[PDB]
Amino acid sequence: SGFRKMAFPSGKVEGCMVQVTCGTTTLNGLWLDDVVYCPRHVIPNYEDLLIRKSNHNFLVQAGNVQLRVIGHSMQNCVLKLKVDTANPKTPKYKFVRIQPGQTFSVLACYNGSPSGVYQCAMRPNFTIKGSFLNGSCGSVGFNIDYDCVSFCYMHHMELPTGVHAGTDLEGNFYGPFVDRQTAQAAGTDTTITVNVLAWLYAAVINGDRWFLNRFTTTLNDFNLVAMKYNYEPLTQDHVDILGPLSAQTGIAVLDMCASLKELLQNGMNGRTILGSALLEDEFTPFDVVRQCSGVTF
Amino acid sequence: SGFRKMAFPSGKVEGCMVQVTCGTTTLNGLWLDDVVYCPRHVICTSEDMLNPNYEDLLIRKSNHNFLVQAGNVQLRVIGHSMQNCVLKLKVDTANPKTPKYKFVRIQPGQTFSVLACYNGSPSGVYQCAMRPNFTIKGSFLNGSCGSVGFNIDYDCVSFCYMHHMELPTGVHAGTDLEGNFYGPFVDRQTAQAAGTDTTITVNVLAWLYAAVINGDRWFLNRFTTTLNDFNLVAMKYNYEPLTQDHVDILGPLSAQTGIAVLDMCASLKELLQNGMNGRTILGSALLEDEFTPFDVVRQCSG
Ligand SMILES: O=C1N(c2cncc3ccc(F)cc23)CC[C@]12COc1ccc(Cl)cc12
Ligand SMILES: O=C1N(c2cncc3ccc(F)cc23)CC[C@]12COc1ccc(Cl)cc12
Ligand SMILES: [Cl-]
Repeated sequence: SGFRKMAFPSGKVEGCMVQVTCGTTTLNGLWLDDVVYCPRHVIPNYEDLLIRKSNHNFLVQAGNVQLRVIGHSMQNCVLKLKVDTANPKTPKYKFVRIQPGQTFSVLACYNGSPSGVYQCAMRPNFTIKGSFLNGSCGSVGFNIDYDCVSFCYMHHMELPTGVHAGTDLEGNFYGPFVDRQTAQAAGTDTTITVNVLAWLYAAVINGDRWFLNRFTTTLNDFNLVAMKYNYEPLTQDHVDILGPLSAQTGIAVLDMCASLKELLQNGMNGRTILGSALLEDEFTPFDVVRQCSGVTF
Repeated sequence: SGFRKMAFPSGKVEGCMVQVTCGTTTLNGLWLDDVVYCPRHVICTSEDMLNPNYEDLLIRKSNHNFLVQAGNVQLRVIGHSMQNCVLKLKVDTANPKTPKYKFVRIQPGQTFSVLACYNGSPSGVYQCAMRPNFTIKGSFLNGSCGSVGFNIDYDCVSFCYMHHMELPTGVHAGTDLEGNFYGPFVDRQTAQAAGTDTTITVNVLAWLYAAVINGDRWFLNRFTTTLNDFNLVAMKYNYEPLTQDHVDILGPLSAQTGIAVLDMCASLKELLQNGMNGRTILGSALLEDEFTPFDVVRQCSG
């Protein structure tokens, strides 16, 4: 029993974190095989700024060992520093681009040293509600499937509302953001509906049923309600994905939608669900199944 | 900016997790140097659990009855001893991945990271607090026994908790790494229950200071309170008493934000009376009590 915001074990990623210094800027790098990946803002016309740099300008430190940079190239908003030594701790890995609503673990780092790990979600507005200070750039987001680390995020900046923006590991930004000091803002955010439903199923599995009702709804009627409360539309794919949780608890997906509609129109009336007075949207259907079954890595 | 429930990076602990099997029971062990630490109830059957005589059950076992697996390698048990509710299995190989470590016993209100494990394999990491009633609100299934709680301030791992059992309300009970239980619990299947729980007042105040540091002041008021008037009100909402130690501990956060501890206590009193009126504090509609004054200073900007 119990339901916590749980991150993946971070050890496979900890063994990849390095410190990257160029001039007065120090940030984090990800060392995989013989390449260190980091935000290109560590060095704007980035091609013009990069051509003026030599390999020895990039100081890379892995623990108490200085790695030697033997090459450098830019891919979108990520800088790839070729080093002479392959990381002996390189895990089995892939670079994957995630979709809004998907969750991942963040290993927050400062000076190439990991300080904490937390779980978060890519918001529908492409920002992440992270916890980062100056020096955290280059910190990464990931998931683990069996023994393979799927790197999905690299931290680049903080927006004026305190939320965060970054790229995939191929340097493509999530969201309409750019890596430069200019007027940028997070767009209006929405709630991840499929994730709220997954969390309601987790609450039922853990013994909370007060919000259940005898009613059902249609996808069309539910989506009219979701639009009114700034909730993302629910698709037939989302309904299909919630199939296993619907079969386990005996509550059809549109039956849980009628519970959610009632919660949106009436509130919680002083009650809580899994220790929360707000509807939680940062657990996917897969996260719920994984935590309620104890999958290991 | 931002404020998350943050766990310590788990790698140093992942390299210590092993699987311990005795008869039909399999659970997790912590391998440090040449010793594997695990709950002593690994020697029990489900029947034995009502009134187990651990000394009598242990004397009947030999070293080869304990199967210890570290990854795909079987370790050899060369000795065994019991210390309180923990079993210490001496092995013939020291863990080459043993980090710098200490065993620390924590007090209620302290936080720690839990590396939840099944069959000696880590499945996830989350942040917990030792509740005032000595239980933890964890997330554990059958097979999670032997999973550990820890803190990693600097490069040293301080092991503070080892998971032993789930109580009927879904909360969890365990020991320090010397095998002493937190609270009045026993590693027996007798009728046991968590006592009435209370809110960790010093942690709620720390979290209100975190909200002020992050730019939120809506909840502040023009009032102050004596410590005794604060405690008389707070006890009516099942909040733990605030002591002069707690007031002293909140000194640095008070100096940084310019809000006196007793002035923040007055704001807490008003929040308990009024509720949040549709507002949130650091993305939460409830008053959060699982961040210590030390956690706030560590995570927040100076
Ligand atoms: O947002 C930024 N940074 C921060 C990142 N994460 C949390 C931060 C928290 C506070 C802070 F002051 C800065 C933070 C540091 C660099 C910087 C400042 O200006 C930039 C412009 C463009 C780009 Cl790509 C990056 C940045
Ligand atoms: O609570 C217990 N266990 C569980 C632990 N953590 C989450 C569990 C979740 C579910 C579950 F069914 C068991 C869990 C497994 C062993 C067991 C069953 O009875 C006991 C009595 C005394 C002691 Cl010391 C231990 C136990
Ligand atoms: Cl303590």
